Amino acid sequence: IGIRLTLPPPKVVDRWNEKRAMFGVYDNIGILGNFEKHPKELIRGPIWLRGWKGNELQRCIRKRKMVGSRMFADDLHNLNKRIRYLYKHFNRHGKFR
Amino acid sequence: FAMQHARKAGLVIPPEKSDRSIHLACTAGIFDAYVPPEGTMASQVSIRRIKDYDANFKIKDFPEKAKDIFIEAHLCLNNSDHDRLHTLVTEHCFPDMTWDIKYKTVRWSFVESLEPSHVVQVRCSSMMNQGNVYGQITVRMHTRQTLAIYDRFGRLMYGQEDVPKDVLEYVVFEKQLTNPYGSWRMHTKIVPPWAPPKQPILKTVMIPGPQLKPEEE
Amino acid sequence: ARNVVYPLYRLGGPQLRVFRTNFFIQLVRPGVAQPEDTVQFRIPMEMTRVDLRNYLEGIYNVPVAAVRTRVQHGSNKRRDHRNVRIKKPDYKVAYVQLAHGQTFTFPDLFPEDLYSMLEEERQQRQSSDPRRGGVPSWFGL
Amino acid sequence: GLEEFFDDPKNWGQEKVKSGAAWTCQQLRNKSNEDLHKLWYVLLKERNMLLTLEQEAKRQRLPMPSPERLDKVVDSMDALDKVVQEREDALRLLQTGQERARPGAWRRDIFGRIIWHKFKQWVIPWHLNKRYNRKRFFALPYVDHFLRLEREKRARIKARKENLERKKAKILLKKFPH
Amino acid sequence: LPPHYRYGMSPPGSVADKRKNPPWIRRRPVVVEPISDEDWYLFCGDTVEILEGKDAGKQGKVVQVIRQRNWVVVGGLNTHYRYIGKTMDYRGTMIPSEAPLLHRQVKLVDPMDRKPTEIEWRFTEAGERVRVSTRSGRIIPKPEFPRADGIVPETWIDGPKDTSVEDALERTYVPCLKTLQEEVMEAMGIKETRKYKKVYWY
Amino acid sequence: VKKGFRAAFRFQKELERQRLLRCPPP
Amino acid sequence: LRNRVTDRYFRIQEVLKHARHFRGRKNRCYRLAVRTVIRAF
Amino acid sequence: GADRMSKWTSKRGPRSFRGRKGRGAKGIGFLTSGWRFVQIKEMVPEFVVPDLTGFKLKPYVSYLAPESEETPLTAAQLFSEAVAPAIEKDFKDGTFDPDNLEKYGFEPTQEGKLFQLYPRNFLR
Amino acid sequence: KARGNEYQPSNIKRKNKHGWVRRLSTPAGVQVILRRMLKGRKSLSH
RNA sequence: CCUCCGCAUAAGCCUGCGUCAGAUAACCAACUGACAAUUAACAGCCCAAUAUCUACAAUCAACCAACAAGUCAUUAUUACCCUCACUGUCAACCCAACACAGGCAUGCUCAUAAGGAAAGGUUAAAAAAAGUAAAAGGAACUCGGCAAAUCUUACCCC
RNA sequence: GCUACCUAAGAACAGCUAAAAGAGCACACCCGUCUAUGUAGCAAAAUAGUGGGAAGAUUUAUAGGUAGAGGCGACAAACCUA
RNA sequence: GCUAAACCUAGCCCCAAACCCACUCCACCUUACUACCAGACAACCUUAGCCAAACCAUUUACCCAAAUAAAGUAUAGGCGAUA
Ligand SMILES: [Mg+2]
Ligand SMILES: [Mg+2]
Ligand SMILES: [Mg+2]
Ligand SMILES: [Mg+2]
Ligand SMILES: [Mg+2]
Ligand SMILES: [Mg+2]
Ligand SMILES: [Mg+2]
Ligand SMILES: [Mg+2]
Ligand SMILES: [Mg+2]
Ligand SMILES: [Mg+2]
Ligand SMILES: [Mg+2]
Ligand SMILES: [Mg+2]
Ligand SMILES: [Mg+2]
Ligand SMILES: [Mg+2]
Ligand SMILES: [Mg+2]
Ligand SMILES: [Mg+2]
Ligand SMILES: [Mg+2]
Ligand SMILES: [Mg+2]
Ligand SMILES: [Mg+2]
Ligand SMILES: [Mg+2]
Ligand SMILES: [Mg+2]
Ligand SMILES: [Mg+2]
Ligand SMILES: [Mg+2]
Ligand SMILES: [Mg+2]
Ligand SMILES: [Mg+2]
Ligand SMILES: [Mg+2]
Repeated sequence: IGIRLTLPPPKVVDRWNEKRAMFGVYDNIGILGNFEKHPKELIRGPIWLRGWKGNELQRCIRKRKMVGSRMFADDLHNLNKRIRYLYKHFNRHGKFR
Repeated sequence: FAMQHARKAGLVIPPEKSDRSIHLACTAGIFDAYVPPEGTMASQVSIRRIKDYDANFKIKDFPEKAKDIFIEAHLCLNNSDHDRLHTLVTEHCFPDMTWDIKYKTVRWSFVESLEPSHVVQVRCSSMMNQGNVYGQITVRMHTRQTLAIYDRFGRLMYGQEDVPKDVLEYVVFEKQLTNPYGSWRMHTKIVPPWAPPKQPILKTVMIPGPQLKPEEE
Repeated sequence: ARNVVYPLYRLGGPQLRVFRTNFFIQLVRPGVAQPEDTVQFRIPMEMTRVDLRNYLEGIYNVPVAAVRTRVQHGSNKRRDHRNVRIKKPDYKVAYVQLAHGQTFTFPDLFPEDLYSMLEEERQQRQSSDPRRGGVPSWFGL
Repeated sequence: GLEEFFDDPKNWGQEKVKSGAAWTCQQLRNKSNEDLHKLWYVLLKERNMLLTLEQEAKRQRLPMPSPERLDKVVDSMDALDKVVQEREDALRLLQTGQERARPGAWRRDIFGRIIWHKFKQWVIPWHLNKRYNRKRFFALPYVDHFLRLEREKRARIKARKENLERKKAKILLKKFPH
Repeated sequence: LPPHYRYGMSPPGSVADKRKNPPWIRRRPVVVEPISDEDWYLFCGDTVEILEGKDAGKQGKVVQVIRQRNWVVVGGLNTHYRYIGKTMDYRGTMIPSEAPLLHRQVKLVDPMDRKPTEIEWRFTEAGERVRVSTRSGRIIPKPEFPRADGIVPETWIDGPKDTSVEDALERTYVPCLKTLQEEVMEAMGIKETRKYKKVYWY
Repeated sequence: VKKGFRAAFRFQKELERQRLLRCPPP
Repeated sequence: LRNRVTDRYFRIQEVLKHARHFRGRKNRCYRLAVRTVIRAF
Repeated sequence: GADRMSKWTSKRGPRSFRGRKGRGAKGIGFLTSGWRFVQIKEMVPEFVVPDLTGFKLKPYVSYLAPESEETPLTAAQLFSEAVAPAIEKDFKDGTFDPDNLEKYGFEPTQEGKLFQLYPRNFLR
Repeated sequence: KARGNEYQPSNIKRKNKHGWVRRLSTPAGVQVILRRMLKGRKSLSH
C-alpha cells in the first residue's frame, strides 16, 4: 500500500508576505530608470548563471571555464566525464542524422 | 521474590536518588475505627484543629453535603463520569468502587432517607505525614435505595430496580487541610461484622476443592 | 606512575624516585581456594611484582614474602545492537604470599512512608470469595 | 596492616555511609606542599578501599552504599594534581619560559599530516642511531593530492553542518511567530 | 548519551529512562523554543499560576523543573492517575501523578498580590541580579531549596573522615620557589650525592 | 511518504463509505 | 523523486471492481485481470 | 579471515611475539650472558612515603567551609608575591644588579641541577 | 584435490606481507594508506 | 557395541558446554546478562670490542666400506659492582560460508588406564544403495572377465 | 600463507627379504589406476573397496624469494588464492 | 482475524558568501599504536587506451588565469572524420 489513511496537516500559505508582495519589482528598472541597469544583473545566483541560458553541454563547459579552477577534485572529474559523454551523445546519437 | 530474582539475574540497581517526591492526596488506611455497637473531647479537639486550619467550617451542615456527595457519586457511577467521580472521591476509594464494575453497568437510585445522616466522630492527623495533614469524619447513614447490576450482556446478576431495601452504613470522609483546594471525599467503609449479610445472587456457584498433587491425602 | 615517561638511567647516575604515585589496587575475594597466607589483588597492566613489593612495604607497612603475576583477557565476544564487538578491559592480577605468620582472610562485608502505605493497603485488602460471584464488595444492597 | 583496605567494620552492611564535601582546588592552592604530598597517599588509601568495596559489591551482586564518595575523592586527587602541575608550570615559565615540560616540535610526516612530534630519551645521537633515521619526517609531492582531497572533505562536512543549523533556525522561526 | 535524545520526566540512567530510550531507538525530536540561561527566570520552589490546560485557573508550588524541555513540575496540579502495585495478582493502588507544563503555559505569581504578573530581568542598584514585577514593581526573591549534594549545610556534623573547618581553611603555604621533590627530600632529611647526567632528546 | 492530499481526501471518502456499509446507522 | 502517482489504488480498483465476480486469482490480482477484462468487454 | 579491529597484543602471536611484545610494563634492567637478567637499584623506583603521625587533614571536607572564588596560580602572581619583597627591599636599602641573581633565586643554566625543569628528569 | 583451504594462517607472514612498515617503505604502500584513511576505514593497514 | 583414535607440543583462533538467573532434534545449553579465571622452574624475551684460530663427516663409529664429501669447538689483551625482571599459560578451539563423513607437522601410546555411540518410535511393500548364501553349468553375458571371486600360464605393440 | 620452482636451516620413514641397490613384499606416509554411490552432494571434487610408490629424482612443517608486455614450468599452452 | 498497512523526522543536494585543520597525560615507521644504542639507504621521465573515423594504421575536443562578440572566421587535416 502507498496511500495514507489520515490526511496531512493543512498547509499555511501566507499569500501576503515580503517576497510575495514585492515580487517582480524593479524588473523594468532598465526600461524606466533611464537604462542605468539591466535586469539581468538583478538576479542573485551562481556566477556562470546570470542572464544566460543553455543546455547541459553549454552549462557544464561554462562552469568549468569560469569557476573550474575552484572546483573540487571529484566534482571536476565527474564534470569532465559528463561533458565527454554528452559530447559523444549529442553528436552521435538520436534521430535526424 | 523481587530482590532474589534480581540478584540471581544480575539486575543490580542503585536506589532512586532525586529531589522530587511522590505527592498524594489521601492517606492509606484509617486513624481510628468507630467499632459500632450491637445496634468526646478527642473529637472536640479534632474539630478545633479543623476550624484552625479552615475557619470556614460547620458541623451540622456536614451530613447534608455528605448524603449529597454519596448519591451524586452513585449517579456518577451510573453515568460513568469518572473525572468528577475522581474529583469527589479519593484514590483509596476509587479502586474498590470502580474495579469490579468494569465490563458491566450499574443502577442506583436514592428513594429517601429514613433517618437523617448523623456524625459519629472526627479525627485529625499528626504533622508527621510527609509534612502534611488530613482530617477524617465518620457519619452513619440510614436510607432506602435500589440496586441492579447488568453484566456485559445486559442480564441481571442480582437486585431489582423497583423494590428498595432499607440499608445502614457508616461512611467515612476525609480532606486535605495542607492545601486549600482539597475537599471532603469518601475514603473507606467499616463493614462491621455484626451487621447481617447482604442479599445473595440469583445464580448458583461452586468452588474447586483442594487439588491433590499426585499423592493422596 | 602510569602514562608517564621515566628518566633514562645510565651508569653512575642518580636513583629513580616516585613521590605522587598513580597506581591503584583492588583487593578482591578469590574464586578459587588459595591458602590462608595468600592474598589476591587486581591491578593495572603496567605494575610488576617488585614495584608492588615496594608499594605495599612503604604505603601499608606490611611484610611481603613472594609475589606472582598474571594477566586476564577481557572477553571480546559481546556484541552491541550494531553487531560491533564490545571488549571488557583487561587487568593484571597479583598473588601475594605473605610474611611469616600474617594468615589473611577476606572478611565479610554485607551480612545484613510510601512503602508503609503500600503494605498497609495490601494487608487491608481482602480477596473476594468465590461465593460473591464477581460482584463488587462495596455496595450495601 | 590490611584493615585499611576496608572501612570501619561498623559501617559494614550499612546502606548509607556518611561522606563529606569534596576538595577545592583553591584550598589546595592555599595549602602547603608536603601536606599535599601526604593527602595524596591518604586519598590513595581511601580510593583503594572504595574500589575494593565496589568490586566486592559487584561480586556479591549488590549495589554500593555511597557511590558519589568515589568520584568525590577522584575529583579531589584531580584538583590536587592540577594545582601541583600549575605550580610547576609557573616555576618553569619563570625559570626558562617553557610551558609543555617535554621537548617537541611541529613536523610533517610522510602522510603530509603535520603533527607535534614529541621527543624521547635517547643515549646516543640521532645522527648515529639507525632506528630513528627511518621515521622519514617529510612528505613527497604525490601526497598533496590526498591532502587536497581531505581538505575538500572537511569543507563538505562543515558546509553540511552550517546548512543544517540554518535550516533548523529557519524552521523554528517559521513555526514560532517570533 | 545518544544524539536527539528525549528528556522525559525520568532522569538519565534510571531503569525507566533506559527502557523508554534504549541505545537503538531513533524517534522524532522535539521542537523547543530557544531559551538562554540569562532569559530564564523560573527557579524551583517558586509559586506559579496556571490558566489553561487541566484544572485551569489555579496556583501552586513548583516541585521541580526540566530546563531542556522547558518543563515545570508543580505539586498536585495537572494530575492524572496511575497504578503502582504489582499488577500480576494485585490490582495496583492508584495515585496521582503530575504532568509537565511549558514556560509559556505557566505564569508567575507575586507573593503579596498573589496574582499572575509578568516578569522582567533587571539589575538592582546594589547589584547584581534581580527579578522584578510588572506594572506595580515588586522585587521577587529566589525560593530556598536543599541542594542535592549536601542534604543539610547547617545541620552538618564532622565525621571521622571529614576534616575540621579550621584545619581546612588554615593555610600553611610558603612561597619558597623550591621544587616539590627537593623540598620533600630535605624535609625527609635525605640527600643524593649523584648528579643527573645529560641525555639526548629526539 | 508521497506528497499531496487530493488522493488522501478521496480515500477518506471511500473509507467512510465502507464504514457506513459495514455499520450503517439507523 | 519529485512527481509520483497517488491515485494508483483507485485506477486499479475500478478494474478490480469489474473483475470481482471472476474465479481464481484473476479477481484478486491485477495483471491477471487486465488480460481478462478487455477480453470480457 | 583474521580479525583486524581487535588490538594487537602479546597473546596472539607465536613464541617470539608472545615473548617480545610486552603489555606496557616499563623497563627495570638488562639481559645478557645466556638469558641472565640484571636489575639495578638505580632504575628501580623507590616510593617515598611520609609518616602520618600527628596529621590533622582528612580526605573529605565538611560543608561548613565557606565557598571561595577561584584564583588560579600563575607566574606573575608568584613572582610579585614571593620575590618582589626581597627585590624591592634590596633596591630601596642596598644595591644590586642583573648579576648576583642566584641569591634571589634563579637557574640561568638548568643542567648541573639535579631536578631539571626542561627537559624535566623527575616524574610527577 | 579439494579447495577452500588456501588461507593457512600465519601471523608472521601476515604482518610481513600486509604490514604497516612494508606499506610505509614502498611508496604505493603509502598511497594505499592515504586512499584508505580518505575513505575512513578503521584499519589503515592489516 | 566401537575405537585408524587418544594425550600433549608446535602452529592457529581468542573466553567460545565453569557458577548463578532468564526466555528461547531436544532447548546440558554450545543463546543472553553478571561473576570468577590461565600464578614459572616449562618456552620466548640475550651475548662489549680488536685481531686471531678452526683440513681429517654421520651411519651404536669399532672393523670393513665408500661417495653425493658432509649440522656443532677457540685463542691473547682490554673493560666488566649489581641480579632473576617482562611476556604465553583457559576452553569441547585451527582452515573449509555450517557444531561439515574434508585438509592439518611433531614426541608417546599400537590397542589402548584414554576417547566415543552407528539404531527418535512402529511396519518389515515396491524401486534404489551396501553386503552374505546358492542347485547343475562356469564367461555361453559383455566392445572388453567392468565388477565380484580365486591366486594363474604363455605371447605381442609402444 | 593454495599452487610451479628455488634458498636457509630442520624433521619423518616400522617390520620382512636382499644384505651393494634411484632393488623387492609390506605399515605409517604420498599419490589418485579401476568400480559403485553421491550429483543444491558429507564435500563448490568427497565416501567404501581395490590400487602405484613408499631409503629416495622421496614426503613434509617453518621463514624468505621470482608479479602479469611478467614469473615458473621433467611444455600438459600446466600452475600463479575454488 | 492474523500477517500486515499508514505516518515525518533524522538528515541530505545545489548555490552564495567565507578560506581551512590540528591533547601540548603516555604510545605509535621493529610485527605501527612497542619507554632506552654506531645506519650512512633516499623523489624529480611525453600518459596510454577505449571510442569516432561506420574496418584501421596519420588523426580524434578534455580547460588553466575577463563573461559576451569577432567566430565556429583565419587556419590545420588519410584537406575526411574532426581539431
Ligand atoms: Mg608469567
Ligand atoms: Mg577479515
Ligand atoms: Mg574463500
Ligand atoms: Mg602449507
Ligand atoms: Mg627458563
Ligand atoms: Mg596451555
Ligand atoms: Mg593435508
Ligand atoms: Mg573410555
Ligand atoms: Mg543415532
Ligand atoms: Mg541414520
Ligand atoms: Mg528412522
Ligand atoms: Mg550358482
Ligand atoms: Mg576361459
Ligand atoms: Mg553373447
Ligand atoms: Mg561373448
Ligand atoms: Mg567384444
Ligand atoms: Mg576385476
Ligand atoms: Mg625401492
Ligand atoms: Mg616396495
Ligand atoms: Mg584409467
Ligand atoms: Mg584418472
Ligand atoms: Mg619406487
Ligand atoms: Mg626399511
Ligand atoms: Mg605438447
Ligand atoms: Mg594444444
Ligand atoms: Mg593511434
